[PDB]
Amino acid sequence: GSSGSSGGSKAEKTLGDFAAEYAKSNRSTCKGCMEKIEKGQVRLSKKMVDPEKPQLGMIDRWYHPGCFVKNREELGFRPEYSASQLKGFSLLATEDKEALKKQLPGVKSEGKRKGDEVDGVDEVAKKKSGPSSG
Ligand SMILES: [Zn+2]
Repeated sequence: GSSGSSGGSKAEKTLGDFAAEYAKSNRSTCKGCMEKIEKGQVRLSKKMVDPEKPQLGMIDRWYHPGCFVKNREELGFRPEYSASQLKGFSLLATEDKEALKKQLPGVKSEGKRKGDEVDGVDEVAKKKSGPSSG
């Protein structure tokens, strides 16, 4: 016996599958990092079916705002959808809102980048130690 979700939402231009709101309780746990979700800390959910538990079917998971971004592609979040389109965002506080906008700029062509690394640059003999045998 657990209080179920009331069937009666008011939205016209909002995405259902995607919803964001304050973590009412610290019961749920993220799967991207496998870490409990501290109460109060903003959180989001995505309507999808668990591959490990097909019996349940259409379920609702939860992932920290930071995980939602990193796994924005893996989860299946297209650029056509922004943070302002997250059920609840509008309700959230401006301060928090911007926090999500700065993370999910919506449409943007972001590409991977590479830097540099050491090749060797070995020098003449120097003072060092050595392993031991048996
Ligand atoms: Zn997480």
